[PDB]
Amino acid sequence: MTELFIDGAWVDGAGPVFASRNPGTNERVWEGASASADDVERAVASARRAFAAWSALDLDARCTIVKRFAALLVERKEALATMIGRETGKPLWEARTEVASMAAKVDISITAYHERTGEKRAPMADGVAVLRHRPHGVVAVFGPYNFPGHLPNGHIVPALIAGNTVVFKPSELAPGVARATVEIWRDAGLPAGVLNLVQGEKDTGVALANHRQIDGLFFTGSSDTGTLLHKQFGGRPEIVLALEMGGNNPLVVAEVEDIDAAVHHAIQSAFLSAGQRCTCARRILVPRGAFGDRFVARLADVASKITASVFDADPQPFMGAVISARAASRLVAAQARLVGLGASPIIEMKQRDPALGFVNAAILDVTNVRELPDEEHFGPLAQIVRYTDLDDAIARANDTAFGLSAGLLADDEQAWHTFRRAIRAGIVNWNRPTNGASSAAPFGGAGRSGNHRPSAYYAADYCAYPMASVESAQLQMPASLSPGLHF
Amino acid sequence: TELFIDGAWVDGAGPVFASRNPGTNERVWEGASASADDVERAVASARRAFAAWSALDLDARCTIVKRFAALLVERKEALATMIGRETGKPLWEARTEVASMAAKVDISITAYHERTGEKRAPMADGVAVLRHRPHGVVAVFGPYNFPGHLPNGHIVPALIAGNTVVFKPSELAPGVARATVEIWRDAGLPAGVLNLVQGEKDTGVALANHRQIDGLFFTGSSDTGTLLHKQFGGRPEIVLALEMGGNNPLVVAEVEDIDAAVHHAIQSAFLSAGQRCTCARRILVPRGAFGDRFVARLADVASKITASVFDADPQPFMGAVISARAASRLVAAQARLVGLGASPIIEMKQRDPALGFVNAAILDVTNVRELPDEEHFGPLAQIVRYTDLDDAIARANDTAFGLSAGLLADDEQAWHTFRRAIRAGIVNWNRPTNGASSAAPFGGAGRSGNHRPSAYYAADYCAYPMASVESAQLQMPASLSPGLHF
Ligand SMILES: [Ca+2]
Ligand SMILES: [Ca+2]
Ligand SMILES: [Cl-]
Ligand SMILES: [Cl-]
Repeated sequence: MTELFIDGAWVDGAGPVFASRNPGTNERVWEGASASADDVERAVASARRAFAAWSALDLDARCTIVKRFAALLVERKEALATMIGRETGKPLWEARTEVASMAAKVDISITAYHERTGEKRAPMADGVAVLRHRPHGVVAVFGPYNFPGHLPNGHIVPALIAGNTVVFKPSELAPGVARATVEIWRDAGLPAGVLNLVQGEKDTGVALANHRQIDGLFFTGSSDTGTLLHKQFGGRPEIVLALEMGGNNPLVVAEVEDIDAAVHHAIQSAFLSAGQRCTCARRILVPRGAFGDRFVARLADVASKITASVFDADPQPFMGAVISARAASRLVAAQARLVGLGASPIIEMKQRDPALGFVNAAILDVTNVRELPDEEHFGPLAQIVRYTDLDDAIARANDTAFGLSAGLLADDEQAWHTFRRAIRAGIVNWNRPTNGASSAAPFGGAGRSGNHRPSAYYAADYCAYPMASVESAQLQMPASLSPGLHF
Repeated sequence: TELFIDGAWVDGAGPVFASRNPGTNERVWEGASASADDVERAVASARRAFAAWSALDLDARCTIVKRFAALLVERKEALATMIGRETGKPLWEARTEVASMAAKVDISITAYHERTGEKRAPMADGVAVLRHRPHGVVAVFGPYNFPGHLPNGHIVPALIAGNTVVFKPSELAPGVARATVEIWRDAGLPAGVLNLVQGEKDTGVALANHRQIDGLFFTGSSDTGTLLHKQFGGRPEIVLALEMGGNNPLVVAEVEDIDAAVHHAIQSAFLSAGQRCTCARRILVPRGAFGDRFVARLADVASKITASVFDADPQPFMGAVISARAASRLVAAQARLVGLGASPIIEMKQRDPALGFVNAAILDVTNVRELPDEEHFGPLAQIVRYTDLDDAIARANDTAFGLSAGLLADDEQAWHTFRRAIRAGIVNWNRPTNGASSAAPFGGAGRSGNHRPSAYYAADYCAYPMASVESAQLQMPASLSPGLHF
């Protein structure tokens, strides 16, 4: 079928055909022609044409549309959740929560727009000071596979509210989800050209990123890809880049009474979404000694009972297959590399079937690795690091160029204050999973995890620029003139 | 001893340089610059001081910056005098630059609380907490046009947030920077929190290439800022704030009060001898009788503008430009444009080849087929004659820059059309283009910035948000996610 959405219509792409496969069954989910360079040109040209009339609308007219989109997401939740499940492996129970996050994004983004990029007037001596915020123009949005609905929506909704038009390039691993999402935008009444969908693989991505008529590029993906993008835009400060990248996130465990609650939060942190959330814990730092040993044993016990199954299994699994058979193979390979370097498995990762994305929830003790690779997380291979005192835990925690999330499990509030003041990261929790977050707070990694353009609540900030005016309805001479002015 | 490192004045190891009053050519400041090793020591000192400074109570940091503001007001005449001597700026105007430096403080405190404050709110599983953290050591590169106010616009908010600073001033305004740093010292800034590396190109390169700075906050030309941007490509982890120049249009439309329009045009084009970042480079004036009368009145008044030494009695409207070389460069730019078919209305001359004095000049560029899109640096105002408001708007927007713009027009409808279409960060109606509220964001679009607006929004690049969910009581949830077995 027609798979590109350009200028208000589904059109056929000119580029090579590709497919997505359900990592749990290997059944094809989506298959279609990609967007060639010319298709991308048409998509951008369409966004550019539509921008004048979209940005010229009243704010409330744009808001009415995004709110309609939210209401349709709720109505069509099960179907969209099912597509996310089928295509990416994410369990149906979790997929539903992603859709709920997509809908909830709208009202939060309207509130953020008014808070961060609103409109204000104040008297001043020679007029009225007026602050407005204006959209940049055409923005490219690059989507990921881990939250193929929620994370692109976190760029798209604030971008649209502000009055930008959009060219959306979804991950090649979640084109079906993107199609289903664009369908709902269309039914919500979004005008022709305001959102354009270019499905594709690396060539489609490269063509969009290299286009000279885009005003911004909002990216969610790996630090390696994000960094290359950043390099590619060096010397073009006029393009706004928002790069939301990955991490090497630490979870520090210290003395707690409720050891099972700590284990629970560590399990959520390491293995929710099969370890594929940007904020998942890659390193779990646990003290040497008797308490630390009890924690590891209890963590291994519960983790060994983690069920990994097809997305619509009954009973529902905690996690699904990772995004692909290829990713599962890379994780196993990553474990073998670390074992090469002296790591010792607690729960060894195995890929159940080379054709599928199933790998078990795994725990690798990396304490004896001399120079621990500082590498981005992409699956449920938890690294245990044994430490001495809290100061040692903190130094280890911070031993990374990344800085997305971090957490502390501890009853001692004083350990929290020490930890939180020393740790360098954008999302930092106490006695919660590292993947816990307020939907109404900013979300931005430090170091290589970002480019100081936090998203979520602060997405507004990169979706519009301030335009400050002094307005004087009456033109008037000043009563007294600067020296040297003779009228 | 002209470098300020770890709370003391120390000798630089780099080559000696000097600043000169562009009005008389008399030397104003002279001293040894900071070598690569000197810059290393300054950064190390800022790094040493960071932990105790960031850990200090916000109220204690604010006390010190408010004392700085109070001392600026106390010592206004001396600091204004140094700005005037060194850069040519008339004393009357230099006084106002010091006033803006002082006003920056209370506004930056308010901005910190509003944009980078602290919030707490209930959540199902604990308390959502929003804090903001400083980056660490930040390099600040100063310009010559506002050699006190524009660096202060980075330094004040950076310090409030808890960053430490290494300040590299324009080599054309080292004395102003020394005088400012002496006031910071008297304000009680702790040792190492602010460090001063005076110098020329090599000093600036060593600081910008330092791998242990966390941010670089720059005010200067688009050419230099863009080269810095390129230098950081591939290093997204470093916060760059680039406040660059413009090719700012002022559109004139039908007004009854032609003299007021001319006044605002004069202020826009010639205040600070055209060297404000927000000064009008192009004045767009309609064809026809009204526009002809405006141009005639503009030329009549502009012809009587006086440029003189900073301390002249009577005071001049404007001074020399920053250097004899910059003066020479403006007259050459005029000749280039005349070669492309421009015609002088008031021709620019350089008074004396050893001095920075040029007159307030007006050049008709309407006949230039391909008008160069270049960043402004002096009092050479370009007249462009247009047809209707849509044509003025198209021409106004015909630039890769986007710092300021203005409309002079009685009709509110013309304003509505104008402001909805113009692409710029500072856009005024019936005011000079260098009109600004001190309490508003200040950031240019296109090549005029990198979407890190300063002034009120400087707070945003001086601290990063850290968002937390805190549950002081650790607990299992109500019901477990599926597939969890305890
Ligand atoms: Ca680091
Ligand atoms: Ca432009
Ligand atoms: Cl803190
Ligand atoms: Cl507007």
